[PDB]
Amino acid sequence: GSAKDVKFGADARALMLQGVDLLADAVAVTMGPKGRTVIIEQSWGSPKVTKDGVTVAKSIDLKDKYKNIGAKLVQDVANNTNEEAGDGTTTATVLARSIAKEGFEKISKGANPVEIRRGVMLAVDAVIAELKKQSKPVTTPEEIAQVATISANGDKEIGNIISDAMKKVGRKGVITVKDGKTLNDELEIIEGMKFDRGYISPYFINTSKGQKCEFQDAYVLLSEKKISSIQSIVPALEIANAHRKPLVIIAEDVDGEALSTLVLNRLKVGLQVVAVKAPGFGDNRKNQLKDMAIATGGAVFGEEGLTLNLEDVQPHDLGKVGKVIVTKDDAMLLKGKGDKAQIEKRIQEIIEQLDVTTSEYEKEKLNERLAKLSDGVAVLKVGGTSDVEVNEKKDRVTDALNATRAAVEEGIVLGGGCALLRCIPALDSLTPANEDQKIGIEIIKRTLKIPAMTIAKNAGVEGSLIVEKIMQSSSEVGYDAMAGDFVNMVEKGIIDPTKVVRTALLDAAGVASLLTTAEVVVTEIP
Amino acid sequence: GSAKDVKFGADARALMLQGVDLLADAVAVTMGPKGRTVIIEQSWGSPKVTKDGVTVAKSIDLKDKYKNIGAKLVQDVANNTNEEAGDGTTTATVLARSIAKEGFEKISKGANPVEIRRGVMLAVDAVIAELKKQSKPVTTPEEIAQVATISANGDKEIGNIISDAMKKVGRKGVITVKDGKTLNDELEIIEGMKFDRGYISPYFINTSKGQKCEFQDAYVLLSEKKISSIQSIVPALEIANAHRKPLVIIAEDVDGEALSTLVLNRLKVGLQVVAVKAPGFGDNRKNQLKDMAIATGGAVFGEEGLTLNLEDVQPHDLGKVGKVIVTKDDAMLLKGKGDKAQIEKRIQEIIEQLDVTTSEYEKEKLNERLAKLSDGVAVLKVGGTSDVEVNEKKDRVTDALNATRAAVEEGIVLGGGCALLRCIPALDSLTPANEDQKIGIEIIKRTLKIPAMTIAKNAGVEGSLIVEKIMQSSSEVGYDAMAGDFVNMVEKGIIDPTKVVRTALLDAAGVASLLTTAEVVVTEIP
Amino acid sequence: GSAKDVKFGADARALMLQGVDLLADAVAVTMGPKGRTVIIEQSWGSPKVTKDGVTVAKSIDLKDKYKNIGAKLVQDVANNTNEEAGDGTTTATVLARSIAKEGFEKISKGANPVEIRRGVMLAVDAVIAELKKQSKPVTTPEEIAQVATISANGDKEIGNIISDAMKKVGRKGVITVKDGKTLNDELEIIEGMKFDRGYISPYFINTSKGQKCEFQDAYVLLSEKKISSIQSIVPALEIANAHRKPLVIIAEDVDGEALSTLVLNRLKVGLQVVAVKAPGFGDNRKNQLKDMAIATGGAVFGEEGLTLNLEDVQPHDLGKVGKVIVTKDDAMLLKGKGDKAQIEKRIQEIIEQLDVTTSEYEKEKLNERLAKLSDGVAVLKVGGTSDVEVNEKKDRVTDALNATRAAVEEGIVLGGGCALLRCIPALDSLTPANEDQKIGIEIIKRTLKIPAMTIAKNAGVEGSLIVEKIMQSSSEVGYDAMAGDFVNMVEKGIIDPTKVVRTALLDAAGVASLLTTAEVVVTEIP
Ligand SMILES: Nc1ncnc2c1ncn2[C@@H]1O[C@H](COP(=O)(O)OP(=O)(O)O)[C@@H](O)[C@H]1O
Ligand SMILES: Nc1ncnc2c1ncn2[C@@H]1O[C@H](COP(=O)(O)OP(=O)(O)O)[C@@H](O)[C@H]1O
Ligand SMILES: Nc1ncnc2c1ncn2[C@@H]1O[C@H](COP(=O)(O)OP(=O)(O)O)[C@@H](O)[C@H]1O
Ligand SMILES: [Mg+2]
Ligand SMILES: [Mg+2]
Ligand SMILES: [Mg+2]
Repeated sequence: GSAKDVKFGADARALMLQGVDLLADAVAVTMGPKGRTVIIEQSWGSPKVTKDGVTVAKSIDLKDKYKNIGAKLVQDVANNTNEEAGDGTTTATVLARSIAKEGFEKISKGANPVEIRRGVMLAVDAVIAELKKQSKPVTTPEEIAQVATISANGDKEIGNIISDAMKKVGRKGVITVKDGKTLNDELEIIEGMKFDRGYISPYFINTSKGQKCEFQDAYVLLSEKKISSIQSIVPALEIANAHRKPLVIIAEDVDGEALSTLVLNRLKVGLQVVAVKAPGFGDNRKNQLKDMAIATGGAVFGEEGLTLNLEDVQPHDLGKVGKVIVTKDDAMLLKGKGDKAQIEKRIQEIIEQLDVTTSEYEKEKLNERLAKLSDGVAVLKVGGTSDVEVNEKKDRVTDALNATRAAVEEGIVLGGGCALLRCIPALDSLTPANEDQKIGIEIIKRTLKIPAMTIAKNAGVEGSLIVEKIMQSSSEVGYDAMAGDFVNMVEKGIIDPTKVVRTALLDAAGVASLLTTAEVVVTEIP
Repeated sequence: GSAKDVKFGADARALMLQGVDLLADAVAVTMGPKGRTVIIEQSWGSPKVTKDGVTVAKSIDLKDKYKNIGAKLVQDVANNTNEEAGDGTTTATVLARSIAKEGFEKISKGANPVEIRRGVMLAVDAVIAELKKQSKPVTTPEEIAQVATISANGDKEIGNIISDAMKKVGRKGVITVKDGKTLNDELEIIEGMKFDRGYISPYFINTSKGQKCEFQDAYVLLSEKKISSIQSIVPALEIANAHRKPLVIIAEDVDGEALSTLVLNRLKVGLQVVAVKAPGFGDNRKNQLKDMAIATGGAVFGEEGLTLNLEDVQPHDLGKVGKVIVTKDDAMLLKGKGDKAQIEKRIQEIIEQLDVTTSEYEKEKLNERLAKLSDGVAVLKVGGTSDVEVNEKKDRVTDALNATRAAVEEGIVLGGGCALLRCIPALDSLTPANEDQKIGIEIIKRTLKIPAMTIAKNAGVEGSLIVEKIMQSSSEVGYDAMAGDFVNMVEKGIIDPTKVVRTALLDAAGVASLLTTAEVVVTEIP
Repeated sequence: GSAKDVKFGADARALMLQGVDLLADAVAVTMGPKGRTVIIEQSWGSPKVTKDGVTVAKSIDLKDKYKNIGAKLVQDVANNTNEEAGDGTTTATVLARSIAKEGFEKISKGANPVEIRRGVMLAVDAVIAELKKQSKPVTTPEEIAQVATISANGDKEIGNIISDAMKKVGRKGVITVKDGKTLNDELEIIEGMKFDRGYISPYFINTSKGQKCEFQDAYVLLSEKKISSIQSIVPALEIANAHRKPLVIIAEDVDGEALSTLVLNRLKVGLQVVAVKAPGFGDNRKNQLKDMAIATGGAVFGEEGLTLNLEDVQPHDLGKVGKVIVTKDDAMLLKGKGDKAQIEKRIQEIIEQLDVTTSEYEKEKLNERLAKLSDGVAVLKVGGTSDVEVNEKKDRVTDALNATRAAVEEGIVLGGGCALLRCIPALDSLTPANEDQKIGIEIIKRTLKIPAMTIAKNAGVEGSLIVEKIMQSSSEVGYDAMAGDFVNMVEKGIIDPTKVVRTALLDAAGVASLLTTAEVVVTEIP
C-alpha cells in the first residue's frame, strides 16, 4: 500500500497529546455563562460563529498527522456526545482531554494501560450509578424553562418560549427550529395536517376574506395518479353532493375535463369542492398521501399494487375531516377521523425508519410533523439581524431543546459541574483489584473536577480553588459563575439533564481510555 | 476535512480588526457630500467607479484569511443594510467598525463579551425607540426631492426628476431605472397595460410613421390557447366589422389559417385588426391574461375554469378598451372600463401574500406593476457620456429612489448624522444590570458620534470639533459639510429617512457585537 | 471572491496617472500632418501600422494593474469617441490626459473632486455652446474634399475621390470601403441590381461577343420555389410571347421539364428567355427575391403565407426592367420599375434592421447595397503595394469618410485646434459657484490649448509659442503645421467637423473628470 511512517512510545504519545490539547484548548473557551465564541472560516461563504463544542471540534483538522490523530479522536468523542444527547459537548471534550493527559502521564514500563482502562471504566460505571441516584425527575414546567435557559447560555426568553411551546404541544410532542425573517423570535403552532400546496383555481374561494376556501365536516379524496378524465371524477362528486358534505381532492394534478367539471359545478349550482396538487416529490408524495389516507381514515386511489380505481368509490373509501382551510400557497386539514391505533402505528413506523437511516434527506421529519400534527407541532422562527447571528442563536436553541427533552426523559441533576463533583465519594468507596485499576480510578476522580474548574476559569476566577470550596460546602450549594458567587443550585435554577452528564463522561472516558493504551502509531507520509 | 490552523485571543482579534479597519477605511472615503469615489478593477471589462459603500465592501476580499474573516463580516453588514433599506451603507460600515474596535479594546480576562453584546443590543433598542420618537412623517413633496437630492449626493436634478415621477405615478407606484442613450436624464411615463410583445406580421401597419399600430375605440380578444384554426376566428371579425371598430387579439400564438384570414383581409377597404402573442412564458401568461381581462373588464377564451369558446362571441365581448399602440417589440393598451373591485382584490392579495415564499419571489411586484398600470409606471433613463459614468449615476439614482421610498413608508429624521447624535441622552437615562452591559452602552454611546464626525472629516475639517459643537448646539441645528457651516438641518434640506438610520445601526451593531465575542479563530491553511 | 489589494490616495493616483500618461504618450505621436505611425504586433500575422489614435489605445494593456486601470479608462475615451464620431481620437486622448493630470494635481485635503467635476462639465457645456455658435454649415463641394483631405492626413487624392463619390451618390448616400488588388485607389459606383449567379444553360446566350445574354425592356419572373414542372412555367412564357418581351426567370432552381421547354423554345423559335438561380443561402434568399420583387415592381411566387401560384400569373404580377445582362458567373438587372415610395420604405426598413442588429452577419449590408442600387452605392477600392499599407490607408480613408459625414450633418469649424482656443474666452465669462468649480473651469481652460500645441510639437516646433501667437492673432488665422507657418485657416482649407470636436472633448472630459474623483483603488492580486 501507501508508503508509511511509524512512531514509538512517549514521543508519539506526546505528539498525539499535543493534538488533543490543541483541540481541547480551542473548544474549552466556549464553556459556561462567561464562555466565549469561536469563529470558523467557511470555504464558500461568510464565516460561522459558534459556542457549540462539537462544531468547533469538527472544524479542526491538523497538518501534523499524529496531532491530527489526537484531534480526530477528541472530535469523535464530541460528535458521539452530540449525537447521543445533543448538548454537553465542550464538557465531553475537556473530560476526554483530562482522561487522556492524566492517562498518558501515569504510563511507565511496569504499567498496563489496558488494565488501567478497565479501572477507569469501573470508575465510570460507579459514577453514573451515583448520578442516577442523584437524579430527580422533572415536575414543574418552571424546571423546563430553567434547563432550557441554562442550556441556551442564560437567554431567559429562549427557555420561556421553549416552555410555552412544550406546554402547548406537550412534553414529547414535536418542536422544530427554523430561521425567522423577523428580527425577533416567534413561536408558531400548527394543528392539523399542513403542507405547501394550494388550490389549482382561484374560483374555489368561498370566503373572500383572506381569500381562502374554508370548509368543515368535509370529505377527502386521495389520488396518486392524475385525474384528467370525467369518467373517474364524476362518481366522487355524486357521492359528495349526495351526503351534502364539502369535498377536498388531493392529487398528483387535477386538470383536463375534470377541473372543468369542478369549476363549472363550483361556479354554478354552488357545489362545495376544492382540488389541490399532491405535496409532490416523486416517490415521497406516495408516502405522504399514504399518511393523509391513514390519518383522515380512508384509502388512496391509483397504482400501489392493489389498484383501487376512481370510478368505483364508496363513502368508506374517502376521508373525513373536522375542518379544512386552503389558500394559494398552502393547505391545512384539521380533525381528521381514523384509527388512532393505526396512525400511532404509522408514526412508530416512520420513527423506526428514520432512526436507522439518518440521511441528509430529512423529508422523513417533514412526514413526522405532519402525521403528529393532530396533537400539534411548534415552529421556532429564530430572529436576529444577520444570518451568522441566527445560526448562532439557532445552535443554542437546538441545544436547549435537546437538553429539555433529555431532562424530561431521564432527569435533572445539579448544574455547574457539581453533579460530577458529588460522585467522587462513590469512587472513594471502591475496591480496586490492582495498582493499574487504582490508577484508572484516580484518573477519573481527578477528571470529575474539571468541568467546574473550567466554567470558573472562563469566568476569570481561581477555578480550582472554587472547586474545593464547593467540595467543603454542602451538597445543595455550588458556584454561580455568572453571578460570581455561591448559591443553592437547584433553587437558583442552575441544573443539567442527567442524560447529558452521563453521556458526555461515558463517551469521553470511553475513547480517551482507549487512546491511553497506545504504544505505537502508524501514519501516512506527506 | 481540510488541514487547518487556529489562533487565540487578542492576537487573532488584532488580525480580524486589521481586516475590518482596512475595509472600513476603504469604504469611509465615500461618505457625505465631500466624499470621494472608489475605482474597482473588473476582470473582463473597464473598471467600475462607485460611491456606494456596499459595492466597495463586496469588492474587497483579502489574502490573509483572518483579515478576510473580518472583511467578510463587514460585507455582511453592508450587504444586509443595502438589502433591507437600499442606502446607508457607508454609515453601517463605519458604525460596524466603531463597535468592533471599541468592543475589542474593552475586553479583558474578567470581562464577558456576550453580556457586553447584550448591553450593546439594549442600547440599540433604546436608541431606535428614540429615533422613532424623533421621526416626523413626510408631507410636502418638497421633502421628497430633499431626501432624494441628499441621497443622490447633492444632484438636485435627480431629486427633482424623482419628485416628478413620484408625483405622476404616486408615492407607492412603480419607478424603475435604466440606461439612456441620451447624454441627459429623461423621465418617461408609461400609462395603460404595457407588455413586451410585438405583432406577428408587418402587414398590419396603419400609420407608417414610427411603424406602429395606432388604434382607438377598439375591440379586444383574449385567447389562452393558440388560434391556428379554421372558423374559430371568423365570428370575432364579422362582429368587429359589424360595429365598425378595430380589434386587437392577444393569444398564445396566432398563425395557421387564422393569420391567413387576418392578412390578406387586412389589406382591404381599411378595416383595422392587429394580433399579438400573449405575454407568455408558461404558467405566468394565464395570470397576465386574467389581469388584462379584469382590467378591460371581463375576458375568457381557451381552456377553462368556466368555459367560454371562441366560436360563440357577442358584441359585448369581452372587455373594453379605449386606445391601443403596438410596435415591433412591445404592446400598449389604455382606456379599460368599469373596474376597481377586482384591482383592490389584487392589492389585497399581494399584501396578504409573498410573506410565504418571502426569500426571492418578487414576481408579485411584476403583477403589481401590471394591474396598477392604469395609474402609471415611470422609467428613469439616465444619461451620461460613458458607461462607467452611467453606472455611477444610476447607482446614486437607485440609492435616492430607495431612500425616498423608505422616507414615505417610515419617516424622515435629521441628516448629517445628528439623528443618531440626539439619541445619546436616551442612553444616558438607562439602567445597566452590570459592568459588562455598561461597557456595551458606552460602546454605542461613542459609536453614535461616528457618522457625523466622518462626514466632516471627509470635508477636510476637524470632525470631532464639529460633533461637540453640534452637541452643544440646539436640536434643530447641525453641520452643513458641503456649505462648510452650521445651519438649521430640516430647513436647509439635509434629512435622512428613518428606516435607513435604524437599519444601518441595527445591522452594524448586530454583527459587530457578535464579532467582539470571539476568543478563537479557525481558518484553512494556504 | 478573488483575493485583492487596495491603494489609497495620491499614491494610487500617481500610478493610474502613470498608465494614462504612458498610453497618451503612445497615441499622441500620431497627431497632425507631421504626426507619425505606430506599429502594433499581431499575434498571428505580420504587424499593424497605424495613425489611428483609438487603434493604438486599444492595443495597449498594462501589467501593472493600476496603470492598466488608467489605460483602460483612456482607451474607453478613444473608443467612445471613435464610435460616436469616427475621427478625433488622438485629440480625445490628449484632452483626456490633460484633464486627468491637471485634475489630479489640483486635489488636496479641503478639495471636493466631485464638485470640481461639476465645474469641468459646466465648462464643457459652455464650450460646446460657443462651438455651435462658431459652426458654419458646409456648402460648396470643395469644403467636403478639404475636410476629407485634412482628416486623411493630407492625401489630396483621397479627398478628391471622396468628393467624387459624395457627388455621384449624394451627401447621405452609401459609400463603403474595401481592398483593391490594383496599386492605386479606384472609385467604382454601382447602380442597378447585381448578384453573383449565372445562366443555368449556355444555350441562353444572345451576344456571341463576351458570351452574355443581353436583353432590354424585359420582364422578370420571381419564384421562391423550384421550377421543375411544365404546367407552372408555361403561362409565364405565353404571357411573354404575347407582349413580345424578353423574360428573365429567377428561381431556387429551374430544371426538370421546365428547363427543356426553355432551351427548346430558345433554340428552335428564337424566344428570348433566360433562367438563373436564386442568389442563394437559405432564408436570405427570401429577403433577396422579395427585394428584387419590390425593386422591379411585382411579386414573388411560391409559399410565404398568401401563396401566389405560378399557374395563375398576370402581367402585373411579373417584373419590368430597363435592361438585363447575364453571364456564366453573375447577373445584373438594370432600370427596374416599381413604387419608389415602397422601395425607399424597404431601404428604411433594412437600415433600421441592421442598426439594432448585434450581428457578425453582414449580409444585411449586402442586401442594402442591392436595393439601394439605381439610387446607388459607391465602393472605394483602396490600393497600395502591400496589405499593411492597404490597412493603414483604409483606416485613414474611413476616418475621412466619417469626418465628411459629420461635417455635412453638423458643421465645420476651424482646424489646427484653434476652434477650442477661440472657445477659451467663453470660459472667461463664466460665474463659478465656488472654488472647486473654479478649479474645474481652469482645468478646461488649460486643456483647450493642448491639441494645437501637440500638433505643433509633432512638427518639431515650439508648440506653446505657437498657441500664444495664434491667440494673440485674429480669429480667422491659425498655424499651418505642415507648411510650417501661420495662415488663414478656412481659406487654406484646414478645417474640422464640429461633431468631432464636440464629441472628443465631451467624452474625454466626461470620463477623466470622473477619474479625478478617485480616492481609493481596488485591484486583483497577480
Ligand atoms: N450560571 C451558571 N453557573 C454555573 N454553571 C453554569 C451556569 N450556567 C451554565 N453553567 C454550566 O455550563 C455547562 C454548559 O456548558 P455549555 O457552555 O452550554 O456547553 P455544553 O452544554 O456543550 O457543555 C453546564 O454544565 C452548566 O452546569
Ligand atoms: N450637505 C450635507 N451636509 C451634511 N451631511 C450630509 C450632506 N449631504 C449628505 N449628508 C449625509 O451623508 C449621509 C449619506 O451618506 P452617503 O454618502 O449617501 O453613503 P450611504 O448613504 O451609503 O451611507 C447622510 O447621513 C447625510 O446626513
Ligand atoms: N495642415 C494642418 N495644419 C494644422 N493642423 C492640422 C493640419 N492637418 C491636420 N490638422 C489637425 O490634426 C487634427 C486631427 O488629428 P489626426 O492626426 O487626424 O488624428 P485624429 O483625427 O484621430 O485626432 C485636427 O484637429 C486638425 O485640426
Ligand atoms: Mg450547551
Ligand atoms: Mg448614499
Ligand atoms: Mg484623423
